[PDB]
Order: sequence, then structure tokens, then C-alpha cells
Amino acid sequence: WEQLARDRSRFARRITQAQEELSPCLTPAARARAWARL
Amino acid sequence: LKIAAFNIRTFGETKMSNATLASYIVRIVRRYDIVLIQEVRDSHLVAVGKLLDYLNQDDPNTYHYVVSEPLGRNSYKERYLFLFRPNKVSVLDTYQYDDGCESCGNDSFSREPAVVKFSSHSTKVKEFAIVALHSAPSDAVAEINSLYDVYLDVQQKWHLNDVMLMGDFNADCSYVTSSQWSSIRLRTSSTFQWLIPDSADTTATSTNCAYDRIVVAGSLLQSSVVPGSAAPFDFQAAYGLSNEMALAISDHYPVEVTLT
Amino acid sequence: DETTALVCDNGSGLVKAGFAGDDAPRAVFPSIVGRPRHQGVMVGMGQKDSYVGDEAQSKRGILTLKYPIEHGIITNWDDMEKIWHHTFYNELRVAPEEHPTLLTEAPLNPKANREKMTQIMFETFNVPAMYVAIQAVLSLYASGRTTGIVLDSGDGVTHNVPIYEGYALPHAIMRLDLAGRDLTDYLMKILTERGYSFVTTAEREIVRDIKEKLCYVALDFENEMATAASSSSLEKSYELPDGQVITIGNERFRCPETLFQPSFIGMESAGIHETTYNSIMKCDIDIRKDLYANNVMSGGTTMYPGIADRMQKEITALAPSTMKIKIIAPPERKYSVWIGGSILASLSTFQQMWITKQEYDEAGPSIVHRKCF
Ligand SMILES: Nc1ncnc2c1ncn2[C@@H]1O[C@H](COP(=O)(O)OP(=O)(O)OP(=O)(O)O)[C@@H](O)[C@H]1O
Ligand SMILES: *[C@@H]1O[C@H](CO)[C@@H](O[C@@H]2O[C@H](CO)[C@@H](O)[C@H](O)[C@H]2NC(C)=O)[C@H](O)[C@H]1NC(C)=O
Ligand SMILES: [Ca+2]
Ligand SMILES: [Ca+2]
Ligand SMILES: [Ca+2]
Repeated sequence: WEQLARDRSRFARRITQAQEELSPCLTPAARARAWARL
Repeated sequence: LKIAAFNIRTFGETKMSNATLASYIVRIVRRYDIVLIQEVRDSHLVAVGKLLDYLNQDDPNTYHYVVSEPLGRNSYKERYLFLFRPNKVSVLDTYQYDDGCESCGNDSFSREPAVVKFSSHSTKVKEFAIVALHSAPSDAVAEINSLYDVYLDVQQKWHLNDVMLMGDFNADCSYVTSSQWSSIRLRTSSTFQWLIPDSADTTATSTNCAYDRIVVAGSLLQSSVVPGSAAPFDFQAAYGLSNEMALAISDHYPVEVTLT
Repeated sequence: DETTALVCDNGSGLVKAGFAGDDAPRAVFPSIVGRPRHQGVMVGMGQKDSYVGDEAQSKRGILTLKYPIEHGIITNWDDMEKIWHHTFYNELRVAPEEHPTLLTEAPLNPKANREKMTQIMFETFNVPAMYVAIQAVLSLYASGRTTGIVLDSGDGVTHNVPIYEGYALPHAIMRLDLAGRDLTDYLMKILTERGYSFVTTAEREIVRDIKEKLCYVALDFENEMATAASSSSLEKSYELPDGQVITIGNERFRCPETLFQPSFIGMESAGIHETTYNSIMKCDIDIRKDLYANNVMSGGTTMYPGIADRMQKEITALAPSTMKIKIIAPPERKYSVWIGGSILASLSTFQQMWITKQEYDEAGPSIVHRKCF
């Protein structure tokens, strides 16, 4: 179960990489900025 | 009530898309209140669908169906298709015979019999089962013999002695010789009447083989059979066809019987 | 099992379904509902009113087939309810009332379509929460950026979707109604012109397989058409399941060329390279540098070998001379929409973005516009 161990942590790393990159776009302030844009 | 078992050689999209071959097949089916079609080579049930469209153009409930998944130990696979008139009979229950473990190499049938319990208010027998078998030619003796166990199985599940077993058994000529009949319990047991005899010709070719059979067990079903009604239907003779066009339909005749 | 959020990517051709947190969808099956044309049973079964996905495809002969997602948009809600019922109960083996459910929508999905989607999830399926994400936006997220322009090409529709700071720019979204099944049909036509016949159902479904396996995008089309006869490597052989062996030559790259030259199938529309350029030129001049440098390709119809290198060429030709251009073609891009949905729904930040049953019960279907954008 070694290819799986590598794949699980690879995806876990993508999610933590998305917490950094994406979450600042999903803050109530940013969504209000985005909501005003349209 | 008229019942038939008809092996239609390579019954698929090509044969049903042919307006001539479709005409003759539909005319044959229309003779019967119940008909078993064997050798259905129909990956996506398109031929079966096109046949039902044809049969149900005017009244959408002329024919209802009981059809199987593609059956076979190898890539070569056939379905069993029951077509019946729902105004003449009803289907109370159906099941595929459990012929044992395929992966073990112990399964008794290449194409496991489809089994249908019928309600027939118009005949002496009110409830009876039909067991379908298109046997593997080179395993005919073992498979016809195994239908004895299928009968016992029908008895266990439905408490029903009134069972019709029919289809291309390959039950003559090279595949079942005179001496091998004593190994087949379905023939050696007095429980079973063989309505299609050894002398019958069920081949559209120039061969003389009683390949296709109808076999009946139970007092009521046996007493419902119209004496002498069990025979092959020579569609070449009846439709004044050439031998070439006859073979283009099928290399087997239907075997039919009338109940009352 | 009983808590984890669901991700359902609803495509014209294929439904992609699984659990938020997984790196791949559990279930991928055709977006098809089939109903029996006649009364009958399969041996050992009761009467079925509908089949969905693989079984509907494999039994299509005795059924009337429905494709309720046309060019990315759901157009039949009775059929779509049975696709969703199949997704939850048959494919994922979950109770929808136990699981928050993220659905995906086409870019510029009409508001009525959006609302009916939200209504069904809450009223028909009793989901505790739900969200609706633009498919192109999830793809960009899965590529690990919040700014860029996505080319999403599937079975039914192709879209250019420019995205800035995590949100689509709707006024710059382009829609080309040329995609997978148009390419399959064109290949079937030109292979027929070569002198082959696809008549029986068994022989008509394989043309898609040939397309997915042997087709590619020529870097220079004009050049490869002249080299066609000359080349020793172009012609390839494909074995049918029955035994027949057919030969495919210039048809390999002529098929997907349709993406760049829609005229091939009688469309007066502009090619995917032109729509990509036109999409960027509809955006603010201030961000185009970042768009040009982040072309992310998505969906099964971007899988053709060479399409990445061909986009590079055709856009460099159209763009300003010194513009830094980069085409990203993720190996996972036939499931990038779903995977992006799995990541979004796994974020702690996203847990207050869900439309809850409470919120839907107070606001009604029109809530979807407030919460999902
Ligand atoms: N390797 C491949 N090469 C070319 N085409 C491919 C390949 N793999 C899949 N496809 C095609 O991609 C299409 C499926 O893509 P996708 O799953 O993204 O579409 P969809 O979401 O069902 O449709 P849409 O996004 O248009 O609503 C089909 O037409 C399929 O034949
Ligand atoms: C419908 O079926 C018949 C029989 O299979 C086809 O008939 C034959 O055609 C071939 C070549 O055209 C001839 O060599 C045979 O002699 C014909 N056989 C018979 C028995 O007539 C017929 O072509 C089919 N029709 C269509 C339109 O496909
Ligand atoms: Ca078997
Ligand atoms: Ca004969
Ligand atoms: Ca899609």
C-alpha cells in the first residue's frame, strides 16, 4: 500500500497548497469585492 | 395455446435490418402465443428491440418479452428470448438456472437455462414452467442429462410438476447417438414424454436430425397436449420458399405443440 | 461514508462523481437515461422503468435513450433526477440527506437552470447543504492558480473562461458548440469517405475509441497534408472486435483540426485558437499578460497529443510579438473539473460558503445567486 501512501500525501499537499493560494479569494471581504465587480 | 422453440441462426442486427428476413421471422413468431428464440447474437438488444417494434406496431401489448444476459463460458455468447401474448398467458416468475461454479470448471451448461412460470387460464393446465436450452453440440449428452436436475430445481422452488423443457438440444445424429440415450435421465425416466420424436426432422438443411425437442412432465400439462400437434414447422414448404432463402432465415425449423 | 461531502461533475457525455478529499472520482459513466420501448423483464428480475449510465448504453436496443445535458446545459429535469438518483444510490451507495453535495454547472448557466438545480437537491433529495461551481473555475483551482484563462472542451461544448483573483469574467466568456461527439461524427464521415462502413451498433461506437487512441493535432496542418502520402509513420492500423483491420492515415490529424477550423463540419464559427485570443481581448488590458502566461486546458477533447504545442504556435501568431505565452495541459485534465471540486470542498474556508437547508428554507432557490458565483 505504498503507491497509495504517496498519492494520499500528494493530494493532502495540494489541499494545504490551496488553503494558502485560494482561501484569500474566499474571505467574506474578497467575496464582497468579487460580488461588487459584477 | 400454441408454443414454439425456434433456433434462428445468428439472430442479430444484420438479419433483423433485412426487410425480407424480418418479414418471415415475424410471420413465424405471430403463429405462437409463446415462442422461445435461441441463438440471439445481440450485444445491445437492438435486433430484439427491432423485432418487438415490428410485432407491437398496432397494439403495444401484442407481445411482452422475457430476455436473458448474453450466456456462454467464452467470448461466443447467446441470449434466450421468450416472446408471449399477454392476453393469452401471464408470467408469474422467472429465474436463470444456477448450473454451479464457472470459475471452478464445474458449471453443467454453456448457456444456463432461462426458466419462466406461466399462468394459462385458457388451457387444462393453469400454471406450468418452460425451461429453455440451446445445448453445446459436443456436450449435448451431459447438458440434456443435466436438465433432469433443472426439473428437480423447478420442483424445489415452485412446487410445480408441470414443466415443459424445449429448444435446440442437438438431440440426434453425431451429437447424441442411440447408445448415449441410456446415459440421459430426461429420456430414461418415465416422468418425461418426448413430444418431438427421434424420427422428426428439425433441420432446414438436407440433414435428417431431431436436434430440436419439446419434453413435458406432470399429469395436467401432459393431458393438455393435443395428440399429434407436436411437430417441426417446415417454413420452406409453408411459405413456398427456395432452399437458399429458407437457410437465410435459419438452418433449424421451429418445434411447436398445441395445448387445450 | 456518512459525513464526507459529495462532488458531482455533470457533463454532456460523462458524469464524474465521488467524495471530496479523494484524488479521483469513484464513478465515471455516460449521462444517459434509457426507458423500455416495450413491456418485459430481464430473466430473474422485476420490471424496470429506467436504466442509467453503462447499463442504459449496453441495453440501448430495447430502450428510448435520453441525453438530458445538451452543450453543457441540463434540458430535461425528469431524466436528470434519475441520473442523480443513480449517482447517489447505485454508484456511490450513499443517502443524499447525509452528505453536502457540490454540483458543477456550465459557464453562463441560465439563472432558472441554477435555481431548479438547487430546488431538486433540497426538495427531491433533502441534501443538508449544496453548492454550484463553474466547471472551468474548478479546473484552474486544480492546476494550482486563481488567475488564468481555461479552455474546457468536453463531449457537447467548448468554453474559453478568463478567471482573475479566483472569479470568472463573464463578459469575456466564449462558447463554441463544437466538441467531442462532433469530432467523433466527423471522423466517422471521413473514414467512410476512405471506403469503410460503420453500420451495426458494435461498429459505430468504436469510432470514438479510434479518435481517443490514434488521432493527434498537427503542428503545421498544411505541411502534414502534403507529407501524408510521402510519410512512412503516419498510417496506423486499428483491429475491430470481430477481426477486421482498418487503416487510418491523414484522418488522424484532420479529425481534431476541426477544433482550429470549424468550417470542416460546415460551421462558419471561429477556431478554439481564435476564441482564446478574442476572450483575452474582451478582458482589461491590465491582466492580459497573466492570462497569456496561464492558458489551462481542461476536458477530454484537449487530450489529443500535440494540441498543447499547436495552441502555443497559433496564439503566439495572434498575440503581441514579445508576449510571454504558456499553455498548461495537466495529464489529469480529463478529470480536472472534478478534482478541483474535491479540493474546493475540502477547504475549511469553503464550509461557510455551502447553501444550508436552513438558508434554502428561508430564501428559496434564488439563494443560489447570492452564495454561488
Ligand atoms: N484521449 C482522448 N483524445 C481525444 N478525445 C478524448 C480523449 N479522451 C476522451 N476524449 C473525449 O472527450 C469527451 C469527454 O470529455 P469530458 O468528460 O470533459 O466531457 P463532458 O463533461 O461529458 O462534456 P461537456 O463538458 O461538453 O458538457 C468525449 O467526446 C471523449 O471521446
Ligand atoms: C437480405 O437477405 C438476403 C439473404 O441473406 C440477401 O440475399 C443475397 O444476396 C447475395 C449478394 O447480394 C447473393 O449472393 C445471394 O444469392 C442472395 N441470397 C438470397 C437467398 O437471395 C439480400 O441481399 C439481403 N438484402 C439486403 C438489402 O441486404
Ligand atoms: Ca455456464
Ligand atoms: Ca432437413
Ligand atoms: Ca465538462
